[PDB]
Amino acid sequence: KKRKKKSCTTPKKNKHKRKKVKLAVLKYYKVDENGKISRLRRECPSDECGAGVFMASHFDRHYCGKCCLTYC
Amino acid sequence: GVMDVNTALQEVLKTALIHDGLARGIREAAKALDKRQAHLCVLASNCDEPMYVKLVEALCAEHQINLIKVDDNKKLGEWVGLCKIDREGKPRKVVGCSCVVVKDYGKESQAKDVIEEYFKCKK
Ligand SMILES: [Zn+2]
Repeated sequence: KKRKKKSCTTPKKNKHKRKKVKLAVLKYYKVDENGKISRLRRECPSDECGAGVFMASHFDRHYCGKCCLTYC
Repeated sequence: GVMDVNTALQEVLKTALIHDGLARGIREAAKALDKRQAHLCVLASNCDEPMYVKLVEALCAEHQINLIKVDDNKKLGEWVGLCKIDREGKPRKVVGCSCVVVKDYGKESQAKDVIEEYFKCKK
């Protein structure tokens, strides 16, 4: 039995390529004229990411990337 | 203290390299430094981003952290330990670190002499 080649299918299933955000770390904190620090998003109650990591604001939800917590 | 001020960060970051207490990169620096588990922070002066000064100056201001500033990201890149070396010991490759956060210090009479002296005189 000589192995058949037979490569045909839906032409390409592309693998997700990383979205590169340039200096996206800066967007989190808001600095006023005095030098004050204003946090624009919400802190996460979970243990591991506690006080060191913030959440995400999506229109209907709040999402932390470490423990994958979700709120409405 | 027989040491010069500018050359003595080497022992702090070397022992912080050995005890696995260093955090490099702006996010892993800022975040973990805001966790109040980290004592002091080392920064670079020369930068192409104006907000990059605002972030960590405000952070070091409110969170009761001390601020050191170095010349270029390159020399700090030589301190952090990201420098790859040649066959004969030439520091050929340099990956520059503007943000350095110290969590676990080592026990040293030298670098703590110079840093404590510099920060006793700064206060
Ligand atoms: Zn979380």
